Amino acid sequence: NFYSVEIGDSTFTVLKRYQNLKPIGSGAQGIVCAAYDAILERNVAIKKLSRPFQNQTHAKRAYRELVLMKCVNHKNIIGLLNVFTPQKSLEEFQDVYIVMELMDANLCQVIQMELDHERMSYLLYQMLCGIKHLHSAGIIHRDLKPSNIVVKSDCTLKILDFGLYYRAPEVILGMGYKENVDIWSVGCIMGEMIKGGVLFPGTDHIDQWNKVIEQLGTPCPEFMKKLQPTVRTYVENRPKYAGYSFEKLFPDVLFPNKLKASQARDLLSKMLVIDASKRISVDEALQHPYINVWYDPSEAEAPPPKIEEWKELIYKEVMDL
Amino acid sequence: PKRPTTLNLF
Repeated sequence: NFYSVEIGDSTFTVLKRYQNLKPIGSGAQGIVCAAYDAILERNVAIKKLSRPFQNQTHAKRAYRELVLMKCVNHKNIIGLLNVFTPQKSLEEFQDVYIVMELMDANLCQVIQMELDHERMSYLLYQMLCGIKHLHSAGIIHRDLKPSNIVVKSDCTLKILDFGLYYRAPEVILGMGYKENVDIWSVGCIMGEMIKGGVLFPGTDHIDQWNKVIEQLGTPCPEFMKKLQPTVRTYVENRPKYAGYSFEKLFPDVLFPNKLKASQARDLLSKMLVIDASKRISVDEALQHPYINVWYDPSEAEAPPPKIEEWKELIYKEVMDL
Repeated sequence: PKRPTTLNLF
């Protein structure tokens, strides 16, 4: 029924339908292999959870990923294709394998490429749709970035994971956030495509913070009040940072067509707002005239998704196929 | 407006 392949120092015991495994990842989550699906006849991604339950900490994350991956369903989000265990019983239950869609690359390089407004605004359109579905499911990523967004040669895009320089101020700082926390990231990723390099490069969360302020300008006093005592002192001790105009930050020397270059800037001007309360929302971003051209209600507004005890919960989740 | 059918990853 199953078979075993040795990849690195771990043993991948998976369904015989999957072959040509090759490790393409290895983080906290676990090990990810690229593999050929002989039944669907397509390339998939097999993820073997690392220590599913070797501590109440891991189990909840494992239970977290499984449940979400199940209900969550959109084209602009990594699609689940299978979840299986090589173990015959709950007693022996030890490994969790999640098969998902396999994409061609993330936006780490395509961002430093040359995209026309079509490809530019389209990829972004698709980000907004996936992020919105995530949101309409109570999931607020908070950690979107180039290596987080995956794409295909046919110009389609998807969000890789449900998350938790591209972080929003609310996040860099110990502040509370809302759903538009992810618009900042979109604002960052969009801007980096036009620039060609990371918008706000910070050697550390403090420097990072300085780059942004110096660039966009210091926020209004109403925001400063909403700041922790210690950090508020820090900002009030620096020179007056007025930021620059988006025409200076984003000069026409980067855009190809008079209307579209201005629109992309106007949009950037509403996503890169320090004060989260004056920052554009996804719905508004999807309606913006630079993004709205690809708008489709079926995409942009698709209906929402939905101890030793953790071993059973997970197992039960996995056994529901 | 037709949607891009390709993106050059290379």
